Amino acid sequence: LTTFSPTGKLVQIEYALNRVSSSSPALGIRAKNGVIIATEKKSPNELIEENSIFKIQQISEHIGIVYAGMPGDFRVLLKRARKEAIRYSLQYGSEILVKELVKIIASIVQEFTQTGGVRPFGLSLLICGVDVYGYHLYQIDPSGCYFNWMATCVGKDYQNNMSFLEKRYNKDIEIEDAIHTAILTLKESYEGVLNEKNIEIGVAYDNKPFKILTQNEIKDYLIE
Amino acid sequence: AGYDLSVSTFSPDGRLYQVEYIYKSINNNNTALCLECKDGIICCCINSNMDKNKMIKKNSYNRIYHVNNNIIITYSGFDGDARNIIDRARSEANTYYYNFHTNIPLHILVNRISLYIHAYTLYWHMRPFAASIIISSFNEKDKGDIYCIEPNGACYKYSGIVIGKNKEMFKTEIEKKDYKDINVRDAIEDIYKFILTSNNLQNLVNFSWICKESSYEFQNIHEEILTPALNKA
Amino acid sequence: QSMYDRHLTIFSPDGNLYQIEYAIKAVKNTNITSVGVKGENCAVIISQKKMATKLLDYNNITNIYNITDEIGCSMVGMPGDCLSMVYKARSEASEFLYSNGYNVNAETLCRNICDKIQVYTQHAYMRLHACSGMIIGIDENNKPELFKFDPSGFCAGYRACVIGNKEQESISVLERLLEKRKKKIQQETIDEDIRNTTILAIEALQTILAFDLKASEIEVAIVSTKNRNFTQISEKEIDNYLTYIA
Amino acid sequence: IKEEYNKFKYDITKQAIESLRERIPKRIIFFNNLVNVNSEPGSILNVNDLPSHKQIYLELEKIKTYASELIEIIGNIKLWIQLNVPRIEDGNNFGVGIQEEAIQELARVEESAFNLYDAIVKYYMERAKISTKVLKYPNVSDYQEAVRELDEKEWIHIKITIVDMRNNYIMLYDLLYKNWEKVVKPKNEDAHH
Amino acid sequence: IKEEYNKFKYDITKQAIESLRERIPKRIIFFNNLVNVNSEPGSILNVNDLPSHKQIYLELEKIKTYASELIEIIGNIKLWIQLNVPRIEDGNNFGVGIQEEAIQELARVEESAFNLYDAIVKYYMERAKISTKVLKYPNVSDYQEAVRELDEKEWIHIKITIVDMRNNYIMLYDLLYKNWEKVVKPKN
Amino acid sequence: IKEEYNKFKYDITKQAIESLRERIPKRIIFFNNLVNVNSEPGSILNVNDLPSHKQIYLELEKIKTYASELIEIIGNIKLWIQLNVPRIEDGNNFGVGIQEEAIQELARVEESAFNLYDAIVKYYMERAKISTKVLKYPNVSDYQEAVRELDEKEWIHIKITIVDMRNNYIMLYDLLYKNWEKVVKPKNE
Amino acid sequence: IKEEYNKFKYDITKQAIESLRERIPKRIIFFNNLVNVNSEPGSILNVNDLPSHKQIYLELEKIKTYASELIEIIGNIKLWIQLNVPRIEDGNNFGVGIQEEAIQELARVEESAFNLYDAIVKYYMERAKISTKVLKYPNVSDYQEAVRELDEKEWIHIKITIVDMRNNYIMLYDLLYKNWEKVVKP
Amino acid sequence: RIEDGNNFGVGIQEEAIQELARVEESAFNLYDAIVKYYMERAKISTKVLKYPNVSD
Amino acid sequence: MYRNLYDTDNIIYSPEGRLYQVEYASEAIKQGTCAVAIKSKDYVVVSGLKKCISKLSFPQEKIFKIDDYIGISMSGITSDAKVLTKFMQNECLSHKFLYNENINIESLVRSVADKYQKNTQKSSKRA
Repeated sequence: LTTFSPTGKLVQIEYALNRVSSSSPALGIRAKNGVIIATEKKSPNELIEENSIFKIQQISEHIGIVYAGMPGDFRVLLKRARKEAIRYSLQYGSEILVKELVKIIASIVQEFTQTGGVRPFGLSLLICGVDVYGYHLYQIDPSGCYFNWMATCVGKDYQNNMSFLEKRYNKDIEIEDAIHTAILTLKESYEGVLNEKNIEIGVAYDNKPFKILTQNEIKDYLIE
Repeated sequence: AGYDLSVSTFSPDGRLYQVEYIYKSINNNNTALCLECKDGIICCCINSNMDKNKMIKKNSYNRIYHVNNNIIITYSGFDGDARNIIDRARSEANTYYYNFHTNIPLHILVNRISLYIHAYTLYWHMRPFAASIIISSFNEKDKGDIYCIEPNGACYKYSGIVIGKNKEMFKTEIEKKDYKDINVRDAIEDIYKFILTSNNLQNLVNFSWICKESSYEFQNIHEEILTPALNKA
Repeated sequence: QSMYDRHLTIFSPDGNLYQIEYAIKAVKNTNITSVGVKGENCAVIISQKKMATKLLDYNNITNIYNITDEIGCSMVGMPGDCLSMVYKARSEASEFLYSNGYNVNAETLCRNICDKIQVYTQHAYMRLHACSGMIIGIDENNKPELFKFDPSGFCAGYRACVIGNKEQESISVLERLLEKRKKKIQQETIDEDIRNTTILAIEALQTILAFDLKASEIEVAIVSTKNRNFTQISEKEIDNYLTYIA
Repeated sequence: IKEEYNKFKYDITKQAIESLRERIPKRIIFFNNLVNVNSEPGSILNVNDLPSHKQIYLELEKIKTYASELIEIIGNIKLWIQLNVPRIEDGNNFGVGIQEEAIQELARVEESAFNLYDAIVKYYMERAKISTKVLKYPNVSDYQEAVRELDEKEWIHIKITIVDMRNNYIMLYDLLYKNWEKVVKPKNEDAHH
Repeated sequence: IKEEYNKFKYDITKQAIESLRERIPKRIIFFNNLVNVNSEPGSILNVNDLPSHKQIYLELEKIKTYASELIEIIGNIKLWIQLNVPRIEDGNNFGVGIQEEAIQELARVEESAFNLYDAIVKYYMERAKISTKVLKYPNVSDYQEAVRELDEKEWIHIKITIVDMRNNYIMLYDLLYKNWEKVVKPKN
Repeated sequence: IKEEYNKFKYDITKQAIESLRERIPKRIIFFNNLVNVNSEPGSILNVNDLPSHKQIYLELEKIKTYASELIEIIGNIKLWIQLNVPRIEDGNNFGVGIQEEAIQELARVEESAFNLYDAIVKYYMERAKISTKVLKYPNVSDYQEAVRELDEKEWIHIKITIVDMRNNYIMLYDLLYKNWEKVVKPKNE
Repeated sequence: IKEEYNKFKYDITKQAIESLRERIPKRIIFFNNLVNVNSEPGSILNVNDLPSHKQIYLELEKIKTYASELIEIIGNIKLWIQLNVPRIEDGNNFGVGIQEEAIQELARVEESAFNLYDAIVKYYMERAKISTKVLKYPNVSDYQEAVRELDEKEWIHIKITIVDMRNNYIMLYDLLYKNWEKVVKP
Repeated sequence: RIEDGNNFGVGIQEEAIQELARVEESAFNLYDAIVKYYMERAKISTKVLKYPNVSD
Repeated sequence: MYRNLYDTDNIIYSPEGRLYQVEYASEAIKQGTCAVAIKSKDYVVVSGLKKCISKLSFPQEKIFKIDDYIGISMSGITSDAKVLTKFMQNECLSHKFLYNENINIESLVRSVADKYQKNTQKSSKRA
C-alpha cells in the first residue's frame, strides 16, 4: 500500500533509503583480477563472537554478498538468494551468473513495494563475484533497481565516502593494491580509527572460490 | 494520542494497551472462587445479578463446566465468549483422547487453552477474548492444583484464587484460615459465610466440589449439603 | 501529534520501525532479568522466578523452558508472548528431526526462529511477539553455544549475556566478571566448570540485583558435556552455591 | 522535612472529605434558605423592598463572606484532586480526563467568585463618577434616573450572585458524588509481584 | 441533613415540570397578546405612539419584570437538567450531548436576559451625556436630533427585545418537549 | 572554553536536584505554616486584621520576596529540563511529550509570579487616582468607600496570592516527582 | 553579480559558524558571571543595589548593547537556516519542521529583544506622568509610593531580562547543537 | 483552474502569494509607522514644555 | 479523549471495559414490539403483539414455528431474525434425520447462542 505522492515519487521508498543512509558502511571495489568488499564491523563489546555476527555471506562458490541495512532482514533475503542459486543450479548444471541472480533478487525486492500491506526491504545489497564474463559488483536499492557499479559505498555518509573513490581509483588496479585503497576509504574516512581486526573483507581471489579473509590475514594489511 | 485502538498497536510506554481494558471488563462481572483442601478442591461462583431479572430458575444459571469427570472450569466475564473456549477445551480433550487413549493431564491442557486465548490477541481483525478461566483438578496420589488463565495467556498455578468484582476483597479472607489441611465439608460452610460479608439471603451461588472421596470425580452442588447454611455466625 | 507509528509495516521519516522499538520496551518493562554465560565446555542460564508485573505456587512460575532434551532456552517479557514462542520453537525443533534426521543445532534453531519473526515484521498479519530469550545448548562439535534474540531478527550469540530490564547496567559488570576468569589465573579444565562458571555466574546476578538472592527464587540449568540434558539444578545445590560467596 | 510532607498529604485529604461531608451540605441549605427554589416566580428577584446606599452596602458585606468561604473550600478540594492525578501515560487515561474535567469546573467556579471583589470596586467607582456629573449638572434628570436604575440592577445581580453561589455549590457536590470512584482511583493499580 | 437534601432534590424536580406544563405556556399567551403574529408589517416596530421621558420610563420598568421572571424560570430548569446528568462514561453518551445542548441553550437565553439590566443603565447614561452637550452647544441641531434618535433607537430595540422574549420562550419549550425522553432518561 | 561551559551544565544540575530535595519541600511547609489548610472557612480570606495604608504596604514587600525566590528556583528547573530535551526525532517522543507538558506548567507558574510586580504598581497608581478625586470632591462619599473597598479587594488578592504560592509549590513538586523517570531519561535508547 | 551573490550565501555561512563556535559560547559565560546559577536565593533578585533616576539610566544603556548584539547574531543565523531550506516538495519534509521550529523560536527571542526598546520608553513615560501628579498633589502619598514601586518593578524586570538573555542563549545553542545534522542537510 | 486533488502546485503558488504579500504588507506599514514617530515625539515634547524640570 | 473513539468497531473495547458496539444491539431489540410467555407446569403459551404499519397493510408475523414442540418469537429486526430461524430450522430438522429422537432444547439453544458468538469476534460480520 506504499502509494505515490503528488510530487511523483514514492514516499515509503525515500524513507527506506534513509535507513541505509544511517547504518554501518559497506564498500565494494572491483579490480582487473577479482572484486573486493569491505564492511566496518561496529563491535559493541567483546561478548559478541565475531564468527556468529557477520556482514559477508555466500550465495554459491563464486558469489559474495554484503549487507547495509536492517540486521533482521540480513537473513530472509539471503534465504531466497541461496534458493535462487539452487533453482538455477538444478536445471542448469553450471554456476549461476551474477546478472541472472541479481535480476531475480531485484524482482523479489520489487514485489515488496507493489503488494498491499507490506513493507519495503530496509537494506542495500552488494552482490559481487567471479563470472564467465569477467567480474561484477552490483548494488541493489530498496526501490528494486540495480546498478552495475565499479566501486561504491552504501553505508552512512556515502556522499563524501565515495569522494575518496572518485579520486583514488584507476581502471587497472590489482586486488592486492585495491585492499589498501579500500582500508583508506574506511579508516581515513570517518571515526573507527582503532581498526584492529574489526573489518570484514571478502575477495574474489583471482577466479578461485570466494574467500572470507581471517582477522590475522587482514592484520598484514592493517599495518599500513 | 489514542494508541489503544487495535490490539496490534504497542503503546510508546511499552505496555500493551487494548488488552488491559479486558481486566477492567472482568472486574465488573460476577465472581468465581476456588481453593485447595486436604480432601478435594471446592469451587464457588456468585452470580450477583439479582436486582434486574428475578425470573430465572433457581438452579439454571450454572457457571461450572467440566471437560470430563475430573477437571472443572468456571468463567469470569463475558459469558458468551467463554462458551467458545469450553468448545476448544472439550475438543482438546477429545483430540488428546483419540491420539493417546487416556485422560488429558492438567499441565498439558492449561498450556493448550492459554495458547488458544493468546492466539486471538495477536490478530489485527479478531477481537480478543473477554473471559478469565479457572481450571482445577484433584489427583488421587498428588494433591489438587488450580490453574488460573486470564486474558493474554499467563497460566499460573494457584492454591486459592478469586476473580470477579471483589478480587481485592475475598483474597484477604482466604489467607486467614489455612485451607490446605482442613476438609471440604467444613469449608463449604465457611465459603457461604464470606459471601454474606460482601448481598442478600438468596440461593444464587451454585457450586460443586470435585472431591469428597466420592470416587474423586466432579459431583454436583448436592443441595442437601448446601441447605444447612450457617446464616448467622 | 499523530506520528508515524500506527501500523507495524510503515517506515518513519528518519527510517525507524517504531512498532519494533516499542516491542523492545515491553521486555524492558517486565522487570525480569536473566543472565546467560558460556565458559569452557559448558553454558548456564540463570532465571529470576518473578511474576511479570499470596497463594501462587512458586515452583510453577519460571523463565526456563526446554525446547528439546539438548537445547534449552529462557524467556522473558510478556507471559503470553513468551509461552507461544516456546511452542513455535518446540514444534520447529522437533520438525527438524522429522525433516532432517539429525538433532537441531543451537545456532540453526535461533536463525530459524528469526526467520518466522521477520515474516511477521514485513507483513501486517499479526502483532509482534514481545519477548526475548537466550537459547542455550551444545552442538555436535562438543562446544557450548549461547544465542540471544531480540523481538526483531537477531542471532548475535554471546559468551556471556544479560537479557531483561537491566541490559543497560550489566555490560560494565559482565565484562569484569568475564575478565575475572579469562585474563586471570586460568589454570586448567578439571571438568569442574560448575564450580568455575556457575559460581562466576550467580556472582554476576548478585552484582545486578541488589537483593540477597534467595535460593527459593532462582533456578539455573546446565548443558555441559558429560550431562547433555538441560537439567534444572536442584534447590539444595542452589543454596549451597549461594554460600560460596564468602 | 519528609514527615511534614506526608503529614500534609494526610491533612489535606481529611479537609477534602470534611468539606464534602459537612462544609458543602450545610452551605447548600444556608443559601437555599435565602433563595428558596419553591418560591413562586417574581417574589425573590424583585425590587419592592428597595451619601452611600446602606441597604446595598450591607448585602455586599455578606457576599464577600460568601465569596471567601467558597474559594477556601473549593481551593483545597481542587488541590486535592491535583495531588491525586496519577502519572501521565499514553492511553488508559480516561480517569485523568475526568480529573481534568473536574479541575476545569473548580477553576471556573473560582474565577467567578474571584471577580466579585473586582466587581464591587467597579460599582462604587462608576456610581461615584456619575454622581459627580449630577453635582456639576443638577438639572439633567436622566443622570438621576440612571442612579435609581443602577441600584435595581445591582440588587438583582446580588441575588444572581447568591443563586450562582447556590448553583455552584450543588454542581460541585453532585459532580463529586456521582464521579467519586474515578476521582480517587482513576487507574487501578495492577498488583502483581 | 440527608433528609433535607433529598427533599431539596424532590422540590426542584417539581418546579421544573410545573414550569413547562403551566408557567411557560401561560407566558406564551401573555407575550403573544403583546406581539401578535397576525399583525401587519410595521404596526409593531414603529414610533408613532412614542427633563426625562416619562413614557420610556414606564416601559422599561415593565421590561425588568419580564426579565426577572425569565431568569428565575430558566435557572431552576437548568439546575434540574444538571442534577439529571448521569455519571460521565466513555461512549454511548449521545444523551449527555442532548442534555448539553439544552444547558447551552438555557445558558444562552440566561446570558441574553442578564445583559438587559446593564443595557438599560447605559441608555440613560449615554442619553444624559449628549443632553449635557446640548447645554454647552445649543445651536448644533444634530445633538437635539440625537435626543430624538435615542428614544427612537431604544424603542425599536425594546420591542425586538420583547419579540426575542416571546421567541425564546417558545424555542426553549419546543426543544425540550420534542427531546423530552432523552433529557430526562438519557441512558438505562 | 569547553571546560567552563561543561562546568556550567554540571553546576545547574546540582542546583535543580537540590531544589527538589531541599528548597521546594522547605518552602511548602513554610507557606503552609503561614496559611494552614486546616483553618475553618472565612478565617483566611477575611478583613479582621486590616495617606497610604501602611499595613498593606509592609505585606506587599514580603510578597515580592516570595515571588523573587520562586522565579529563580523554577527558572533553573525549567532551564535544566530545556537542557534535557533529546535530539528531535519523529516518533518515540512520548518522553518529550512529558517534557513539553512540564515546560508549559513551569512557564504558567512563572508567568503567574511575574505579573505581581506589575500588579503592585497598578495598586498604588489606581488608588492614587481615586484619592485625587476625593481631594477635589470631598463630600461625594462614594469615592471614600471605593478607596476603602479597594484595600479590602487587594487584601483578599494578597491572601489568594499566598495560597496560590502554596498550591503552586506542591503542584510543581508532586508532578515532577511522579514523572521523574521520564524527565531525566525520555528515550536514551 | 551571480558570483558575488553565491559569495554572499557563503559569507552568511561563515558568519553563522563563527557565531556558534565563538560569539555564542563567550556570551553564555558573560551573562552567567553577572547572574550566576549557583547564587543563593535572593542574592540576585534583591533591591539592595537599587528628576530622573540616574542609577537606573546606567543599567539600561548596557541592556540596549546586549539587545543589539543579540539581534545581529541571531538574524544572520535565521537567514543561514533559511538559505538551507530545500526545494518545496510534498511529503518527506520532516526536516523542514525542525528548520521551522528553529526559526520560530529564533524569531521569538528577536521579538523579545525588540520589545526592550519599547520597554525602555514605557518606564520613562509612566514615571514622568506620576511625577507631574506628585508635584501637583503633594499630600496623596500613593503617588510617591508609585515612583518607588516602579523603580522596584523595573529593577526586578532588568535582572530577569538578563536571566532571560542567559536562558535564551543556552537554549538556542543547545537546540542547534543537538539538531546540527538536520539543520544543514534536512 | 481549481480542481480536487493533484493540486500540489497551487499550494506553492498559495505559499508564494502569502510570502510576497507578507513582505509587501511589512513594507506598506512603514508609512503609517513614520507618522507615529513624529506624533509621539511631538506629544512628549509638549510635556517637556509643560514640565521642564522632570529630567526623564 | 473519549465518547467517540470506542464506538464504531466490533473489536475495540472501551477503557471502562464495555464492548459498546455489542451493547447497542442489546438496546436495538427494545425498539421492537412486545412479547410475553408464560411457563406453566405442563404448558407454555406465547403472546406476541404484531405491528400494523398501515391501514392497507397486514400485520407482519411475530410468532414463528421451528418444530412440532419448538416455536420461537422474535423481537427486533426482521433481517437477522429470519436468518436465525433458518439456522434453527436446518439444525433441528437435521437432528430428526441424522438420529430419530427429538433435539434437546438446551442443546439447541447452545448452538443458536454460538451463532451469535461467531458473529462477534470477526471484524467483518456484525452482531
